[PDB]
Amino acid sequence: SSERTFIAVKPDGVQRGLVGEIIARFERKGYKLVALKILQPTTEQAQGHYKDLCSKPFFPALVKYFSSGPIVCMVWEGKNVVKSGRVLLGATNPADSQPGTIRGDFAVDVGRNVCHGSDSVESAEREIAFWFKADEIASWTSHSVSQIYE
Amino acid sequence: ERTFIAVKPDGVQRGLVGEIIARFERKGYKLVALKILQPTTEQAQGHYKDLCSKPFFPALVKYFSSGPIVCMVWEGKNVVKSGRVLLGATNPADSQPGTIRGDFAVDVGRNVCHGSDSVESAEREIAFWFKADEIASWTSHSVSQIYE
Amino acid sequence: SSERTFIAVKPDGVQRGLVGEIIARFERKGYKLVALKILQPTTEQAQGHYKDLCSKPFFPALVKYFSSGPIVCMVWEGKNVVKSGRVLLGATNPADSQPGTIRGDFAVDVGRNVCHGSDSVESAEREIAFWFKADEIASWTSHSVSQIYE
Amino acid sequence: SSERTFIAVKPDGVQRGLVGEIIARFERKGYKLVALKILQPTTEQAQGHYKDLCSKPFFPALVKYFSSGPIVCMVWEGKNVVKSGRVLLGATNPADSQPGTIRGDFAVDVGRNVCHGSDSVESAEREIAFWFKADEIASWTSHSVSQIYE
Amino acid sequence: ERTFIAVKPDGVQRGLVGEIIARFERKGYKLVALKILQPTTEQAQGHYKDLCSKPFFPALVKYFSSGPIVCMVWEGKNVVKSGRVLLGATNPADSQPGTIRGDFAVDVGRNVCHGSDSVESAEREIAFWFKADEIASWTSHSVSQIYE
Ligand SMILES: Nc1ncnc2c1ncn2[C@@H]1O[C@H](COP(=O)(O)O)[C@@H](O)[C@H]1O
Ligand SMILES: Nc1ncnc2c1ncn2[C@@H]1O[C@H](COP(=O)(O)O)[C@@H](O)[C@H]1O
Ligand SMILES: Nc1ncnc2c1ncn2[C@@H]1O[C@H](COP(=O)(O)O)[C@@H](O)[C@H]1O
Ligand SMILES: Nc1ncnc2c1ncn2[C@@H]1O[C@H](COP(=O)(O)O)[C@@H](O)[C@H]1O
Ligand SMILES: Nc1ncnc2c1ncn2[C@@H]1O[C@H](COP(=O)(O)O)[C@@H](O)[C@H]1O
Repeated sequence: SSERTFIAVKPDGVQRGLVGEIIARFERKGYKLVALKILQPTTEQAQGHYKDLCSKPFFPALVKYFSSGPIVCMVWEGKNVVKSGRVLLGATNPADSQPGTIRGDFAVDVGRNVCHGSDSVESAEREIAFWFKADEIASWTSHSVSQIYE
Repeated sequence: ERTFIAVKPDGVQRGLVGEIIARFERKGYKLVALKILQPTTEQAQGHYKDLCSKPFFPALVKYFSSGPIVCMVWEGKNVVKSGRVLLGATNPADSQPGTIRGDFAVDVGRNVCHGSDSVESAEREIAFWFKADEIASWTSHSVSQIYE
Repeated sequence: SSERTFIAVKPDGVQRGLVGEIIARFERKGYKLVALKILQPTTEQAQGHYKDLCSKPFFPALVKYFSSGPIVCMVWEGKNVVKSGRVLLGATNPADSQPGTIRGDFAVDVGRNVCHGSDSVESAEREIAFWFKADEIASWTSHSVSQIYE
Repeated sequence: SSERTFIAVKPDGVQRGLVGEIIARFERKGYKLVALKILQPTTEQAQGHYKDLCSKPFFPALVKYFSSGPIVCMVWEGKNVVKSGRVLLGATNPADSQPGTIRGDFAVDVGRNVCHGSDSVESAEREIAFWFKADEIASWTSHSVSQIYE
Repeated sequence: ERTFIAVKPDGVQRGLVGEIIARFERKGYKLVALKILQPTTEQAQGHYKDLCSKPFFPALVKYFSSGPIVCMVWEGKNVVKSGRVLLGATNPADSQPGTIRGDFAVDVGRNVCHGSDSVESAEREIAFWFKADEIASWTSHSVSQIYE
């Protein structure tokens, strides 16, 4: 329940006006917003974010797109956020995603797949650590914590 | 790629035209043809040519012709496959919440909407329903946010 | 009572994927769809429709705007649809528009004001004669009439 | 003009899961997110922000409240965002608020009134300077600007 | 304060119950009682006491007893006045979008829902429709988020 995950609205998501929608679905799922900001990534911020993918053929086109406009970074906290965050976002390739998920409802191409979520806790610690200073992460208690968790 | 999508008479009656169009809009697809009309007997029959041997066929044809449908064409990369996924499984009883039939329907006989099963059936229903006259050619300002 | 009105989502409304949102609003209200099409207006159509105001300084830009891409035209039928239709759209200038109306929720610029409604009965017969083949207007009965009207 | 406004989800807004809904209304309206932040104000930030109200009797409860947990600060850019942002939000006192506005749909008590928007372009510049480093402010062009502004 | 809200027979037929309940929840008010019954004629007459003078009175009474309604009772500071602001003007033609009658209704004879005029009318409508032990006593875990 101390578990955190990192979520990003990619440039296509911000451009397309989906930021509110993505945040509302995490809110209503019962997860806690703990960090939040908007920036345009430099390409080195890009390369470092996608380290897991540096060896892939699509890596430069991805780094090029990710660094091309403002993204919104966010940190979410809760029992199982990482796994659920990924469930909420739907398959990485939209073509595989079910209606009801972010990509399922909103995306068509894996190059414009709207949003990003850490694939594991560990990646999450890394991506949280990479984008936010520890001074940037608020610490609070949801008044509904006990309506949501046992 | 293009697909034919229709809201059947039960969907028009139940005020779901706007909802189904919003989900195609919000998915990134591009609307290109549009109209509302009560099909004749003939039009129903001819529309469903591929199910003439089925036993539910005449109930089907009479139902499709009892009121307005709304026909549409949507244009996009994979619209046909993706249009069917949006609508949900044909028999609502197998449809997942999140889909049109999943949120909105109970009975395969009142399953709210129709979508072309393949590109060949798509080009045929489009041409069955629309004159070239009526199909708009335009470029969405958002193409580069949706496709690579 | 009557009565029919003409609604068009204009090129900015069509580009911003607001077509369904507008239709749903007239549906939830209880009104009846009777005609529907998507077309790019020719410059001459635009002028025919904005005819009453050929002598406006803004008219040439309107005309140019209104025919720069596809609009969605509609006909709605029911007691007091003309007035009640203008109410759903909100005031012509989006700055005077209350939230909850179409323009209130979606527009900023008169001139990029998302949608048009007939200003009166007379105007609605003029607009519906203009844009629609009268032998292509559905006539059907809503299974819910006695739920919507006394 | 293109003006900027500062909007702030207060602590009750955050606790009630209303951050997404609010952001989404500014998006659908056509305005542009330019800075975003989640932090718990200090007792000193709270006075700073509400400085021109220090004399009113509720100020101490206000200030305590405002600093009782996290807020979400934002900056929005667009022609009229200040006038419009107040309109979207609704009367400061929710009892005077109309359904359709944030306070109208969501709030009951002026002391728990969900969110805050600059009362003027003058005050927006004070609020924006106060909460955001000028480099916390993205600079970017929406792909839709021509659809929203004529 | 408490008020009485009823979704009328047109509101129920048209599936607006949830919509209506959700608008009260999101505002912050606390649901305290709830039932579906078809009103008897006597019950309709009784509820509509004050309006016995009106030429529309027999229509209303026939109508309000023609199907099930949904009765509710809501609690919170200022619910009586705010309940009615959420409903919209009594005549939908005067209603603004954003309100229940503004978004959903066209005709005053089918104005979807009812809310109490005043605290005395609410206290009256609540004893008429509800027995005292149909009325739950609880405390929202959010009471502090809504009231100072
Ligand atoms: N052009 C492309 N071809 C194939 N896969 C891609 C392409 N662009 C991006 N990807 C995917 O982008 C994902 C990167 O993580 P995420 O930020 O979750 O989208 C990878 O898992 C890739 O499969
Ligand atoms: N009464 C029925 N019993 C069984 N299947 C039906 C019945 N009515 C319609 N169908 C189905 O209707 C579908 C036709 O395509 P669509 O235009 O999507 O409805 C077929 O896949 C049939 O299985
Ligand atoms: N540049 C402009 N300046 C002022 N008013 C405009 C401008 N462009 C369009 N309009 C308005 O557009 C309206 C036309 O109505 P509609 O069919 O609803 O778009 C008129 O009432 C004008 O006031
Ligand atoms: N207890 C209270 N009584 C009256 N007004 C209040 C009270 N608490 C807060 N306010 C209002 O809070 C407003 C502050 O502006 P805003 O940041 O827009 O909420 C003031 O104008 C006051 O009207
Ligand atoms: N001509 C009419 N036909 C039916 N109902 C009417 C008519 N004129 C007014 N009403 C209203 O029907 C309403 C029903 O009350 P309410 O509980 O607010 O729905 C009354 O408040 C009357 O004002």
